[PDB]
Amino acid sequence: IVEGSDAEIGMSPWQVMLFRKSPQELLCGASLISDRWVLTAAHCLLYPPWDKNFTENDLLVRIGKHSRTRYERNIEKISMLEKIYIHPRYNWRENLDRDIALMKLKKPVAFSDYIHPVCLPDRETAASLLQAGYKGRVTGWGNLKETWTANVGKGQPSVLQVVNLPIVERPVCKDSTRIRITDNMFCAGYKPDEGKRGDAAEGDSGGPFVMKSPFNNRWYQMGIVSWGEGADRDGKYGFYTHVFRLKKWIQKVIDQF
Amino acid sequence: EYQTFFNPRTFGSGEADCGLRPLFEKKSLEDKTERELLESYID
Ligand SMILES: *C[C@@](*)(O)[C@H](CCCNC(N)=[NH2+])NC(=O)[C@@H]1CCCN1C(=O)[C@H](N)Cc1ccccc1
Ligand SMILES: *[C@@H]1O[C@H](CO)[C@@H](O)[C@H](O)[C@H]1NC(C)=O
Ligand SMILES: [Zn+2]
Ligand SMILES: [Zn+2]
Ligand SMILES: [Zn+2]
Repeated sequence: IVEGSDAEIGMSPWQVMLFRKSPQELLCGASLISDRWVLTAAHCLLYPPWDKNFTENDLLVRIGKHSRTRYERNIEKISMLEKIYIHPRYNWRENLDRDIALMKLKKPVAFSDYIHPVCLPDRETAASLLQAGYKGRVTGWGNLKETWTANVGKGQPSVLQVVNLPIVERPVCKDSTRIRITDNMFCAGYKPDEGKRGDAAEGDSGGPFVMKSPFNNRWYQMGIVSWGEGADRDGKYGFYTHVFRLKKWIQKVIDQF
Repeated sequence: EYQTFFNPRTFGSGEADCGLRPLFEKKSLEDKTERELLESYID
């Protein structure tokens, strides 16, 4: 996350960290949607151009984890994965269309003041909140800056980072990049003239883009960090998987397995 | 209110409880930046 701030304790209890099992390596973000299901981005698990193709046994998740390195027993939880499900029509070859995956936890995680699921949007909440200019919040353990060269440190935070960003109009998103955008994505970030900055970055994929509903005071996951050009570049915007557009697939996978 | 969409037999528990944080919404306390979000709905 670029130009974000440190998260307060318990501010994003649905935050999930996805790690390589061996050797231990933080890979991506993810979100908790029930006591046994986690949502993430497909490219965190499968992306052939980077020789990435993980199986359930190659990974683990940490939940309620506040410090990047400090273990807080009785607060953070570790869970193994029973199964991974990647959208069958995830287009990794071209533009990461349908960049979404579900992961089933081997054992359910207990809810606490630090671990809680986020809501998925129903049609009317999505219609209301997914409007250009409305802001959402993105969280992650990813890079703090774009690099220039690989040997310059990209910053690794010690506390989850959070940034609030406005949804951008579809024609503006489309014109900002040569990648072919689909209705399964939306983009967010500040325009060059808005006097504010901020963006997700590499390492933040799979993390949630959430919005608070003014109707029932609950947080809804509207997007999943998916892709962008560098990070926090003027005139560029971050792209997110449109969770409501892919809700019928989530249902089919879960209420079918 | 909240109406559930998924079947608990396969979804597991928590859907009716979702999106309310014990240390904020359940204690009627705002986190430090959520007003920026709420304000964007009106401005
Ligand atoms: C896997 C994630 O951590 C990462 C998120 C980057 C978000 N960036 C911004 N500025 N919000 N995603 C990626 O790195 C994805 C994975 C494949 C490459 N990619 C990109 O973002 C590329 N830089 C552009 C691209 C390549 C192919 C298909 C679509 C996008
Ligand atoms: C991922 O790896 C497995 C081999 O174990 C294979 O089924 C599949 O083809 C790979 N996915 C790709 C490259 O699309
Ligand atoms: Zn803690
Ligand atoms: Zn609860
Ligand atoms: Zn105002």
